Amino acid sequence: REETVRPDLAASFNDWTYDQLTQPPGTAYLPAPDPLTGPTTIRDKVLSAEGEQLAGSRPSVLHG
Amino acid sequence: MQFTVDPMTEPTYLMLLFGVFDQVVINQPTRSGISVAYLRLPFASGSA
Repeated sequence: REETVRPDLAASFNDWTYDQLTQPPGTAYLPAPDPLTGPTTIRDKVLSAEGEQLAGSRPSVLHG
Repeated sequence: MQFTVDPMTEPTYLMLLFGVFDQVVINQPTRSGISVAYLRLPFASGSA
């Protein structure tokens, strides 16, 4: 079992940097989309300015 | 407009009514997704 000790962890013993550690999983960086391009952002500024008062909304992708 | 009513002896109001429409649409597209849109016309109450 000590034949497979991966010998550059023992070189930097107690001095491990980021590429030698198991990281928690997660995707890369996608930029956040424009909140002007939301499905009900501009139409709430248009349907209300026509004279309506609005109340109510559709649940999200997570259903909350 | 202006009125000329008979003078009483104690102050009164003038319950003036304007004939408008007063409409409601309401849709449930999803379970627990209720939503309305009120629109009364001409005296709308929703400006910017």
